[PDB]
Amino acid sequence: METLKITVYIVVTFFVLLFVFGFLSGDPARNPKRKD
Amino acid sequence: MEVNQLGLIATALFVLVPSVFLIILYVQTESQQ
Amino acid sequence: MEVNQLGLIATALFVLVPSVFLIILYVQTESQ
Amino acid sequence: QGMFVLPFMARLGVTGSWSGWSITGETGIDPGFWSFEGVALAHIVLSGLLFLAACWH
Amino acid sequence: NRRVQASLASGATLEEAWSAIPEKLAFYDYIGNNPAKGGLFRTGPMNKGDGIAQAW
Amino acid sequence: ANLWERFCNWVTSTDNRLYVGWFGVIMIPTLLAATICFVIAFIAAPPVDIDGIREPVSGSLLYGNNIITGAVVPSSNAIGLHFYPIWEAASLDEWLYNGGPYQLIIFHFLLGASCYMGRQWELSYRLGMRPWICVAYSAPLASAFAVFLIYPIGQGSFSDGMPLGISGTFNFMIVFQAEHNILMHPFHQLGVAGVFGGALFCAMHGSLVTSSLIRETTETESANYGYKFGQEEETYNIVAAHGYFGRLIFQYASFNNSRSLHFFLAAWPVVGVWFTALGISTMAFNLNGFNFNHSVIDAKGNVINTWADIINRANLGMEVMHERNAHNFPLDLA
Amino acid sequence: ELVNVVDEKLGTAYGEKIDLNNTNIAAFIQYRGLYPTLAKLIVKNAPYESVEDVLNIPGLTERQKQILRENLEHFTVTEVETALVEGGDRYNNGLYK
Amino acid sequence: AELTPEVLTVPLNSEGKTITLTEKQYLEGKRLFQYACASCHVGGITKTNPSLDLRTETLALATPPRDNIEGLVDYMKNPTTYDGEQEIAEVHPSLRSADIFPKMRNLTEKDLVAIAGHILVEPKILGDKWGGGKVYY
Amino acid sequence: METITYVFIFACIIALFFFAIFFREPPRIT
Amino acid sequence: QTLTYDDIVGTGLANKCPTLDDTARGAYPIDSSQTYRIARLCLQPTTFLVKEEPKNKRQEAEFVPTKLVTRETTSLDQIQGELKVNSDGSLTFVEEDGIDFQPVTVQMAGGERIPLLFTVKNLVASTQPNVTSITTSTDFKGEFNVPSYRTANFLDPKGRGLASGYDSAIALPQAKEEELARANVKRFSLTKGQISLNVAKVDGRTGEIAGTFESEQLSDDDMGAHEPHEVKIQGVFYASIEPA
Ligand SMILES: CCCCCCCCCCCCCCCCCC(=O)OC[C@H](CO[C@@H]1O[C@H](CO[C@H]2O[C@H](CO)[C@H](O)[C@H](O)[C@H]2O)[C@H](O)[C@H](O)[C@H]1O)OC(=O)CCCCCCCCCCCCCCCCC
Ligand code: CLA
Ligand code: CLA
Ligand SMILES: CC(C)=CCC/C(C)=C/CC/C(C)=C\CC/C(C)=C/CC/C(C)=C/CC/C(C)=C/CC/C(C)=C/CC/C(C)=C\CC/C(C)=C/CC1=CC(=O)C(C)=C(C)C1=O
Ligand code: HEC
Ligand SMILES: CCCCCCCCCCCCCCCCCC(=O)O
Ligand code: OEY
Ligand SMILES: [Cl-]
Ligand SMILES: [Cl-]
Ligand SMILES: [Fe+2]
Repeated sequence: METLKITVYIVVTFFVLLFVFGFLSGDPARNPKRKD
Repeated sequence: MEVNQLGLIATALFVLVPSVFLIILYVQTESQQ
Repeated sequence: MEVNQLGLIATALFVLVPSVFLIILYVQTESQ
Repeated sequence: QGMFVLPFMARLGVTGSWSGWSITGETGIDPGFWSFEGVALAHIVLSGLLFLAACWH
Repeated sequence: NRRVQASLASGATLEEAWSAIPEKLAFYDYIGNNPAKGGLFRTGPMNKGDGIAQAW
Repeated sequence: ANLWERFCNWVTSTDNRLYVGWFGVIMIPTLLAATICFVIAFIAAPPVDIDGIREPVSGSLLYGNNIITGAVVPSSNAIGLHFYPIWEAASLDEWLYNGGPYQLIIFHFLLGASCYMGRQWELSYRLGMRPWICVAYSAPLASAFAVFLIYPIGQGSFSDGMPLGISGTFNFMIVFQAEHNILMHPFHQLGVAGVFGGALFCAMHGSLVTSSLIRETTETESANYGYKFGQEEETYNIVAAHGYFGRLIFQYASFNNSRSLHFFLAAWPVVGVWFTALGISTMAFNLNGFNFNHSVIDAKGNVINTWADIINRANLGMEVMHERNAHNFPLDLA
Repeated sequence: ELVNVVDEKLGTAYGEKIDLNNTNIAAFIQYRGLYPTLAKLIVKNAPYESVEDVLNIPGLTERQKQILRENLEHFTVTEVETALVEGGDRYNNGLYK
Repeated sequence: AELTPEVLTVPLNSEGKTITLTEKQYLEGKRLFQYACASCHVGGITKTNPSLDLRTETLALATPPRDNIEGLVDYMKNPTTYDGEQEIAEVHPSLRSADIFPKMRNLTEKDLVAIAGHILVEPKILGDKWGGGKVYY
Repeated sequence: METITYVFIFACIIALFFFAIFFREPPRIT
Repeated sequence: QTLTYDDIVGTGLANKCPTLDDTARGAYPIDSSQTYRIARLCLQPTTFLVKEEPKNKRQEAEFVPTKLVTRETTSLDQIQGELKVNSDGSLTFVEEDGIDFQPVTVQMAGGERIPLLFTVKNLVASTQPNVTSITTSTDFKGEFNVPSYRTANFLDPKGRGLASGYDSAIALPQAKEEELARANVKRFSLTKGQISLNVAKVDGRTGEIAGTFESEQLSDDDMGAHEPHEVKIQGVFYASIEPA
C-alpha cells in the first residue's frame, strides 16, 4: 500500500510542478496580439 | 435476475433497425459525390 | 415446445446482419 | 462448465483469481497481478493500444 | 480395479476397498465425461446435460 | 529551442486537435482516473455500506442492477469526512466495502472539472477572445461542488453526498426535501425560474431566428444549406424577428440589439443556477426553506391547514422512512 | 411453523396488561407512582414467576409495597421472549413519539 | 369556534375548584411558554424525554397530580419526578434553580399561573395534537 | 445477458464519440 | 508511559488490548476467604476463520481464512464481573457488564461477506479445580450467548421486520406467499458459543494477566433467512483482577 502511496505522491507532485512552472514560463506573453 | 427474455431482442432490434437505416442513407449519400 | 430462447435472436440476427450488408452495398451502387 | 479459455490460462501458470480462490481448490492465496482478472485486463488494454496504433498507420 | 484388488489383498472389506476410491477418479470412469457423447446443436456446458455432479 | 520551451509550446499550442494547456495538464489525468474508476465501479463494484450500519447497498450491474438503479454508492457514514484513499485501507476488499471509490471519483472529478473551467479561460486567451465563457460554466460547476462537497461538509459525512447514479440522485432529492423543505426555499425557486426560463428562451430564440431565415434554398433542400460556415452576412433578418416579436407582445418588450439579447440569454440561466447551487450550499448549513407549518389558526386556536401543511405531511413520510435502520434517537440532527 | 413471536405474544396477557417480564419500561407511566423509581427496580429484577413476586424485591419501602399492591391487577407475567428483552429493548425499544 | 370562557375554565386544585382565565392570560401564558419552555416542550411533548408529555391525562397520573394550576405552579418551583420521589430542579428549569436556568429569573407568580393555564387550556383546543407529536402535525 | 447489453451499448457510444471528434466532416470556410 | 487520548486517536491503538511485559511470569495467589472481580477484561481478535461447506459426503470441510473489511472495530473491552471460588478450588468468572459485542464482517475467497456478532455476552468461564494461584498454565473454559446479529426493530430492504415492519412482500400483492415464508417471517436466534482463555503472562504484583483466546460461535442468519456459518476466532486477551 505504501508503494502505492509513494507512487501517487510522486505522480501528483510531478503534475503540480508542471502546472506551476508552466504558468511561470511567461504565460502572459502566450497570446496572439500584444506579447509581454 | 429474472428479467423479461424478450427484452434482449427488443433492445437489439431497437438499436439495429434505425441504425441500419441511417447507415444505408449515409453511404449512398457518399457514393453520389 | 420447449425450444431454445436464444434461438429467436440467433435466427433474427442471422438474417438481419448479412442482409443489411447487401442492402447497404446495393443502394450505394445505384446512387452512383 | 464449458470453460474454453480458462484452461489455456491455467495451462501456462495462471491459476488464481483476485477474489482469493484458485482452480486447484486452495483458498486464501495472493496471485499478484497475473491472476485470471489481470490477464484479461491486460488483453483489453493491449487491444485498445493496438486500436490507436491502427488509426495512426 | 487395481486399487480395489490391492485393498482386498491387504485385507480390507468390500466397503473399505471401494470407499478408498477418490470421487475424482470414479467421475472419470463415467461416459457423460466422454467427449464423444455429444451433439452438434446440444449447446452449453456439460452440466446443462446430465446436471451438476454432486456425489459418487 | 530548449527542451522546456518546446514542451511549453506544445502544451499551449493552438494547433492541437484538442487544446491541452496548463489547466489541461491537471485535467487530463484527474478525469481519466475518475472515469476509469467510475466505469469499473459501475459495472463490478461489490455492495457498499453507505450508512455505516453494516447494511451494504448494491450499486453495480453485476450485482443485480440495471442502468436506472445502478450507482457508485457514497462512502460509509463511519468514515464521515475523513480522507480514505486506497493506501489507508488494509485491503482493496475493505476499501470497496466502505465506499472508497466514491471518494476517489469525486475528488478527481472536482479537480478535473475545476481545471476544465480554467482551460476555457486559457484557450480563450490563446485565441484572442473575450474571456467569460468560463464564468457561465461556473454555474454547473458550483452545482456539482454543492452536492458532492459542500453538502457533505455541512452535514459531516460524504455518505450524504449525492450518489453517482440515476435512482441514487432521486434518493438524494427526496431526503433533501424532507430535511430542508427545499421546494419552499427561494433559491430553489429561482433555480426553477433559471431553468424553466432558460428552456423558454432557448425555444423562443431558436424559433425567432428560425422564423426569419432569409430564403436561400429550394423546397427540396434543407434550409440549413442556406448558411455557409464563415459567411460574413447574417443569415436571418433580425428586424423581421423584432417586428414579429414586438407585435406579439408590444414593441418595447422585444430586443433589437443582438448583443443585449445574447447577453440576456447567457445571464438568465447562469444567475438562476448560481442561486440554486447557493441554495444547496446554504441548506448544507441547515438554513432551510420557509416553514409555515400551523401558521394559520382560527379564533379558538384550531389549526387551519394550508397547502404548506400538506407538504409537511409528505415531508414527514419521507422523514420517518429514510435510512430506516440508521437512527437510534428521536431527532435526525444531521 | 414460521411464526412471528411478537405477534403471537400480543395474543397473550402481554397484549392487555403490563408484562413484568417483557414490557418496555415506558409502559409503567400509565399508572400512578410507578415511574421511574419502581419501574426501574421492577425491570432490573425481572424475571418473575408470579405477579406476587414483585413484592419480594429487596429494598422495597412499605409505601413502595403499597403502590405495587394497588397495581397488581394491571400486571401479568408471561415467558421471557428473547426478542423483547435483548438489545436492552426493555429500556429503549426505539419508540419515542 | 372561539376562545370562550368554558374553554378558559381549568381546575385550580385537586379539591375541584376551578378558575376562568382571560384571553389576556392565555396569550400571555402561550408567549411565556414559548419563551421559557417550547425549546423542549413545543406542542406539548418533551424533546429530551419523549416518554413524558404535557397531555392532561399524563399530568393527572403524576404524583403530586399536576393537572391543575396549583400542581403546575408548584412544579415550576420544585419539579419532581413523575412519582414525586426525587427533586430535579438541577436538570429542569424552575425558580428553585433560576440561578442555573437564567430564563426563570424574571418570572413572577402571575406569570406562572398563565404558563400553567396555557398548558391546561391547549389540549382543549387542539386535542390529540397536544403532546401527540409528529403523527398529528 | 442484460449486463452485456448495457455495457455493449455504452461502449458503442464511446466509439461513436471517437468518430464524431476525430472523423468529423471538417468545417471549411466560405 | 501512560498515553493520553490525543496520543491514541487515529493510531488504531484504541482497538488493541493492553499487553503485559514478557517478564510477567508470576502467579497471583487466590485466598478462598476473599472475593474477587475482574475490573477489566479485554479481548482483541487477530484472526477470523470460517468453516466451509464441503457439499459432498463424509469430507467435513475445514476452517478457511478470511479478510476483515470493517476495520479496527473488533475488540471487546471494559468487561467486568465476579471471579468466584467454588467448593473445589476452581475459579468461575461471571460476566456482568462491558462492551461485550462487536459486529464484524469478514470476506471469504469468492467475495461472500460473512457478518457475525463477535461476543462474550453472559460469559461464564471456569478453571480447573484446586487453582489457589493463577499461573502461566491456567486455562479458563466457558460458554456465552450469541443473540441475533440484528435486533427486533431491524427492517429489511423491503420493509419487513419482527417487532416492526411489513408482514408480507407488498411489491408482489398476488404472489403465492408459501414460497416467501422464510423471508417474510423474521426470527430471533439465540445460540451458544464456547471460549478458551489460556493465561501466558501474570504480573503477580498488580493482578494483571494476559494471554490467548479461541472462541467458536455462529455467524449471522439474517433473521432466519439463511443458514449460519461456523466461525472460529483467535486473539489475545488482557484482564485485571481485584479483591472485591
Ligand atoms: C481514453 C483515451 C486516453 C488514453 C489513456 C492511456 C491508456 C490508459 C490505460 C489505463 C487503463 C487502466 C485500467 C485500470 C484497471 C484497474 C486495475 C486495478 O485497480 O487492479 C488492481 C489489482 C487489484 O488487486 C486485487 O484486488 C482484489 C479486489 O477484489 C475485489 O474484486 C475481485 C475481482 O474483481 C472480487 O470481486 C473480490 O471479491 C472483490 O473484493 C483483492 O482485494 C486482491 O487482494 C487485490 O490484489 O491490484 C494488484 O494486485 C495489481 C497490481 C497493483 C499492485 C499495487 C501495489 C503497488 C504497486 C504500485 C502500482 C501503482 C500503479 C503503477 C503506477 C504507474 C505510474 C508510473
Ligand atoms: C474455436 C472456437 C470456439 C470454441 C471451440 C468454443 C467452445 C465453447 N464455447 Mg465459446 N465462443 C467463441 C469461440 C469458441 N468457443 C467465440 C468466438 C465466441 C464469441 C461469440 C464465443 C462465445 C461463447 C459463449 C457466449 C459461450 C461459449 C460457450 C462455449 C462452450 C460450448 C459451445 C456450444 O454449445 O457450441 C454450440 C455451437 C454450435 C451450435 C455450432 C454452430 C455452427 C453452425 C453450424 C453455423 C455454421 C453454418 C454456416 C452459416 C454455413 C454456411 C455455408 C455457406 C458457405 C454455404 C465450448 C467450450 C458456452 C459456454 O458453456 O460458456 C461457459 C457459452 O455460453 N462461447
Ligand atoms: C418540476 C419540478 C422541478 C424542477 C424544474 C427542478 C429544477 C431543479 N432542481 Mg429541484 N426538486 C424538485 C423539483 C424540481 N426541481 C423536487 C420535487 C425535489 C424534491 C424531491 C427537488 C429537489 C432538488 C434538490 C435536492 C436539488 C434540486 C436541484 C435542481 C436543479 C437541477 C439542475 C441542476 O442542478 O443544474 C446544475 C448543473 C449541474 C448539476 C451539472 C454539473 C455538470 C458538471 C460540471 C459536468 C458533468 C460532466 C459529466 C459527468 C459527463 C458529461 C460529458 C460526457 C457526456 C461527454 C434545478 C434548478 C439541484 C440543485 O440546486 O443543484 C445545485 C439539487 O441538488 N432539486
Ligand atoms: C360581468 C362583467 C361586466 C365583468 C367585466 C369583465 C370584463 C370587463 C372583461 C373585458 C376583457 C377585455 C375586453 C379585454 C382587455 C384585457 C387585456 C388588457 C388583456 C390582458 C392580457 C394578458 C392577460 C396578458 C398576458 C401577460 C403577458 C404574458 C405579458 C407578459 C410579457 C412577457 C412575459 C414577455 C417576456 C419578454 C422578454 C423580455 C422575453 C421574451 C423571450 C426572448 C428574450 C426571446 C428572444 C428573442 C427576442 C427578440 O425580441 C428577438 C428579436 C430575437 C431574435 C430573440 O431571439
Ligand atoms: C429541556 C431543557 C426542558 C425545558 C426548557 C423545559 N422542560 Fe419541562 N421537562 C423536561 C424533561 C427532561 C422532563 C421530564 C422530567 C422527568 O424526569 O420526569 C420535563 C418534565 C416536565 C413536566 C412534567 C410532565 C408530566 O408529569 O407529564 C412539566 C409539567 C414540565 N416539564 C413543565 C415545564 C415548563 C412549564 C417549562 C417552561 C418553564 C419547562 N418544562 C421547560 C425538559 C424541559
Ligand atoms: C506482478 C507479480 C508477479 C511478477 C510479474 C513478473 C514480471 C512480468 C512478467 C510478464 C510475463 C510476460 C513475458 C512474456 C512476454 C514475451 C515478450 C514479448 O513478446 O513481448
Ligand atoms: O437525511 Mn436524515 O439526516 Ca442527513 O443523516 Mn441524518 O439521516 Mn442520514 O445519512 Mn443520509 O440522511
Ligand atoms: Cl433512504
Ligand atoms: Cl441517531
Ligand atoms: Fe443566436
